[PDB]
Amino acid sequence: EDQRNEEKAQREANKKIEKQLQKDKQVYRATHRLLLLGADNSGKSTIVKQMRGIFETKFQVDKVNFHMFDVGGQRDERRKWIQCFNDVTAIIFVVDSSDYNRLQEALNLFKSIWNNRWLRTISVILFLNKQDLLAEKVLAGKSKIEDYFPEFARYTTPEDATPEPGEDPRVTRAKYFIRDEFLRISTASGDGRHYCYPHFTCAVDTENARRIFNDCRDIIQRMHLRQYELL
Amino acid sequence: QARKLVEQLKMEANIDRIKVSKAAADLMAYCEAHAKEDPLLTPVPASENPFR
Amino acid sequence: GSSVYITVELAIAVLAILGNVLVCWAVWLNSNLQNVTNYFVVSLAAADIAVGVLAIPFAITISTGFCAACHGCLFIACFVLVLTQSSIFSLLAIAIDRYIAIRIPLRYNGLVTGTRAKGIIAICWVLSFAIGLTPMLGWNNCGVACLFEDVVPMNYMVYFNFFACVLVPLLLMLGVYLRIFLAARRQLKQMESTLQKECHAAKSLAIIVGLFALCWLPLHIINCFTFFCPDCSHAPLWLMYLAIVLSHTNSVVNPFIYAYAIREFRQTFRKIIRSHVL
Amino acid sequence: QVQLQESGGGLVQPGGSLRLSCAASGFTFSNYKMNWVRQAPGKGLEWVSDISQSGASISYTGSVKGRFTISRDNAKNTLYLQMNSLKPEDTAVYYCARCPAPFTRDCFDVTSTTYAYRGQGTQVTVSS
Amino acid sequence: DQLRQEAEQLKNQIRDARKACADATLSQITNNIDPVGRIQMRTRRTLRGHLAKIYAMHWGTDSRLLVSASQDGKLIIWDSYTTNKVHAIPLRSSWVMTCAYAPSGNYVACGGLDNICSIYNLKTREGNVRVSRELAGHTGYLSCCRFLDDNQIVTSSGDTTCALWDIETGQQTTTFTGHTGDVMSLSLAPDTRLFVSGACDASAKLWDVREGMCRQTFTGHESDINAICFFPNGNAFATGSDDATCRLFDLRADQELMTYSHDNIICGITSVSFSKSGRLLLAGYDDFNCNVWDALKADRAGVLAGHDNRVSCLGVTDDGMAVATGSWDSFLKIWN
Ligand SMILES: Nc1ncnc2c1ncn2[C@@H]1O[C@H](CO)[C@@H](O)[C@H]1O
Repeated sequence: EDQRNEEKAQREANKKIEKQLQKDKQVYRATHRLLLLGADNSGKSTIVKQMRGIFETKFQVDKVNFHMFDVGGQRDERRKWIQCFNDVTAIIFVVDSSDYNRLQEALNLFKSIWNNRWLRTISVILFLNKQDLLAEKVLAGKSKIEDYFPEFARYTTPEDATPEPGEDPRVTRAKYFIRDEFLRISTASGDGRHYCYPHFTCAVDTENARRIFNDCRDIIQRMHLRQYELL
Repeated sequence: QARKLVEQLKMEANIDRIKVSKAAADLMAYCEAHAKEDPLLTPVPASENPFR
Repeated sequence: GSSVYITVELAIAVLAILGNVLVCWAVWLNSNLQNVTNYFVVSLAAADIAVGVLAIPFAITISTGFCAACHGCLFIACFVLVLTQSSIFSLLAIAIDRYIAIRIPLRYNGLVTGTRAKGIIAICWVLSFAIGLTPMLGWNNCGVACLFEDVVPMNYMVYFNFFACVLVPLLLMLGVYLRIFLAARRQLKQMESTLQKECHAAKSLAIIVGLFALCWLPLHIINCFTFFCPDCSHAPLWLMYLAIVLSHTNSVVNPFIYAYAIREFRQTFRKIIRSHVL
Repeated sequence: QVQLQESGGGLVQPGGSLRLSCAASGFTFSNYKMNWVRQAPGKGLEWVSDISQSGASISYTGSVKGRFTISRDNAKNTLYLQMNSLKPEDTAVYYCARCPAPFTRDCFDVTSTTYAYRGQGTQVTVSS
Repeated sequence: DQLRQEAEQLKNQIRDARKACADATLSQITNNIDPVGRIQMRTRRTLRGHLAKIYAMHWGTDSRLLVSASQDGKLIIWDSYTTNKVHAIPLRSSWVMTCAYAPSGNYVACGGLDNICSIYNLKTREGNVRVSRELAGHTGYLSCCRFLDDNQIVTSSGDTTCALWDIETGQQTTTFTGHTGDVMSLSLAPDTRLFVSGACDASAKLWDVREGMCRQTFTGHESDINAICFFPNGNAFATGSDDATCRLFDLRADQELMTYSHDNIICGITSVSFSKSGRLLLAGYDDFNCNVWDALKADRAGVLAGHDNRVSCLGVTDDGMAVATGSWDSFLKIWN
């Protein structure tokens, strides 16, 4: 034979590769991956101050690693490369609440993402951004939301609302109508495999990291409980 | 604008063609000829099969 | 004048093995069932198979009361104790794993590794061996017949085995599953009727503790009663038989409450029989 | 092979009525979700309405709710859109779009002059 | 606006010419052939070591080695005969969609959402595998790049365009334009003189690498095309689309020959490959199953079950002795 050296070298190389792969697996499993979505001019690039598949980001809260991605160098069509994110911890959706013209487009995109086959088991963190601008528009009172959403004329603020102190009833009503517009689609189906976590954000906010942390913790806990059939 | 598309269609149309009967006959002849040299179609002895 | 004891334990052993091997088979076949979460389930199934295959015949021998040497039949008693404690410690390990998963959801993956799970299982088995084999060293009651109660000190049983391998694990399981229920109901109250679903979760969590307690309490209660009340009448023989079979029924009930509860396990079980029975 | 040709459209006075048709061929009509989209001058594509495979579920944008109706016929492979009380802001080219895949409920078909399962479009003008 | 009438007239003329050329049907002409039988392929090897879904794989010309890519950002070179990890290359970007193996066995390539087909040298003098050349210039995601020789690599991107590169200078040499949707796959001819592509517009095109202009276009599908393969004799090809159907097209006849579909299948096809003799067609579906089709009779010869998640890639060796299938469950299986 005199050819046992080949097998010895191959086995040694495989052993070294596996030794490295073990650490690789540890690191890969210790980290959570998030997908960042949203239309242009929405604060998507500045939701998280970052002071800690094209655009990457890394941040830590309570020594828990996170990884966020932004596919911002593709064409408008997204029905193919979206499938490559079917195993992310959560999807972060950023929507400009003060753009009544693009609100319908944002809603349609959200509905498509929610109802997609390969994304049927992903929870969405919904960041409703530009609240100061929405409040300014509502207070100015030159453009009526009922022009684009006729049902707004018969909508009343929810009893469970928690208006921030000093916020006008008009602005609170408009804000919660916008939130309920997404929540209706979110609850319209899903079978309990995923949920939405609406939030009210501002351009000068800095708490977004903690909010994402809490939402991810809740998502994972619910996943485990459903696995054990508790929920 | 659409002139490129029109020229492409014209060039594509200006091409020879063969009968579908002849095409299928050629495909069948190739398949029949290369029949005994296809391990997946006709199995092979375990002696000559490296199990991979 | 005849013993139905033997036939009942033959049935129990057959049921345990044929039904615990199924869990291992399902884990082997399915690829998405191979996880550190199922490591502990497979360890518990292996312990149940071991007890059902060894302790039950050993219990039969210890009951027959055949003639043998003192310092003998202690091996059988201690092999029964070890194989029984292995399952209890595996259950406690499963409970601890579930508690960790539900209390630190974010760091669970980084905390529970395959090597750490293997170490945990090894520690469980080593502790089971140490506790079970203790009487052979310096606490045996041979200062004959294989009969158990004459070989194994009942004082040792009551003082050590119960209070350190049934009570403490039982209380830990109670606390763990109470915290799990609290977390589940808090998460359900977040608009995840509430009363129906909350009650369903409560019932599901309490089929575990209830079945464990039913299987394992009566025998130790009898042991404690005998130890602390020697003057009063000793328990009937048939009661001891019933308590023993109840204790051994844990090995057969475990797969239905730990493996059959998972949807993936349920799906894989159907495929196995539907394919290999036909 | 896949083709969508839209009929109807033209000139009309404010508050009038109109009907559009979109005859399709090259695919199994009954297995797909159909939509109507429009592009007003100087603006991007905007989704108007859609209908399900069986015609059970229907959706309209807020701007046109109560005035437009979308109808579907599977025995003839025709898609309709009845436009009523149409306002001057409805001037645009109305395309007839099919969703990319069958037996699903989700679509990404407002791409900038890129979607391949969208028709040529028919002009609709409302004015004096 | 007048050009639309001319385009419609040309399309009608082409359709009429094809209808005239349609003398008979392949199903009719192959009616009297004895059926292939029943294929009972069984798994021979299982390759473990990937952490995430496997997106692509490719066989070496030696019929023993192969490469694969996964979402964790690793390329692994396998030795199928004796399961062993020859190499494990960590990629800069973890979103990789394709892999390639050079015919000479000296280089491998991969790319993805980074819009680059990177090239790695497997025969470095130092002994450590490192990236050699990075190709930039594509706008959309990179869905396929396949080696032509040690210096030329063909590429397809999601921006509706293919390209021919010069690895030495890293400069595009030819650009193939005309597709309306994202190009999803391509297949080289054995004579390495042409290649076909399939895009997200239910159409496929025949290209001439030396010239750089489309020669023919084929349209018989209803939805996007995900896979494409070339017949062994280089006179036909097969495709798989989202309409749960595969079709066979002939270059010389310029039409689809036969359609492989079953009413029980409503899932898209993710991969297609041909056996060495060209008689069996192997297709992967989203239902975690791969079917084997009698390419001459459109009869299901057999099935390849035993994958948990969606099956994503397929391959048959140059010597045609085995079939490799990867899937989203992160396992590769070799079938006799
Ligand atoms: N007092 C006892 N009499 C008989 N068997 C016993 C007794 N205590 C324990 N065992 C056996 O040992 C196991 C655990 O100690 C029990 O499940 C039973 O099989």
